[PDB]
Amino acid sequence: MASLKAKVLETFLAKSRPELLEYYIKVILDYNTAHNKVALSECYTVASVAEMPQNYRPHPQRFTYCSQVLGLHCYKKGIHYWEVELQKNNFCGVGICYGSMNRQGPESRLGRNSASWCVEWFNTKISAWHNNVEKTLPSTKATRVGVLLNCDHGFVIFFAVADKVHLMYKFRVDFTEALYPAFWVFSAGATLSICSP
Ligand SMILES: *CC(=O)N1CCCN(C(=O)c2ccc(-c3ccccc3)c(C)c2)CC1
Repeated sequence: MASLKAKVLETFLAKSRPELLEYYIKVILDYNTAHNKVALSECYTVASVAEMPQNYRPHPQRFTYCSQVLGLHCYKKGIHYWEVELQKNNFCGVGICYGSMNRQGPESRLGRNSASWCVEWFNTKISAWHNNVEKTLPSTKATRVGVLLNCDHGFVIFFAVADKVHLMYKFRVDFTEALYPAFWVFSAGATLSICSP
């Protein structure tokens, strides 16, 4: 149903922030996945860089190579929106990934494998990543990203969220398994906050 999928994508690309909030889902960070450099706070809604490594209990799902963390729930059907506040001028990333993504080694890095899609702030520049292919984006003064995941018609949209929403990047994928919200923090004081609007 290519025509219907294209129309739906066009509709969501043009939605305002109030309209995106109609698809809001509450995302919670999953302690079992957090790398030891990722500190969690505020009832698991805030991820920040720990200056010293923590000593989290071993778990097969825990990231051991990249300082990343996933949401608690995955999505295989429906439409989902969530927003992440970021501290400005930091190395960090917001994305989505399949549960089957590796949790160990360089293959676990968001956007550097076939199983994940993200936008990333890296050396004050903004890029979109999937399958180890980088796309440079124009800078934004927004300190908030909105992720619109449409499982039913196969796309994810990353919005820069300010007084209005602006497109950062989108991907069309016929997703093959459920998706987790995914997060990367690296620079000192980098912080990703799942907002409650
Ligand atoms: C994916 C991840 O978080 N890792 C842990 C951190 C180090 N690492 C890197 O691959 C990595 C090396 C160098 C930089 C960097 C720092 C400052 C300027 C430019 C690049 C980064 C951001 C990551 C292994 C995996």
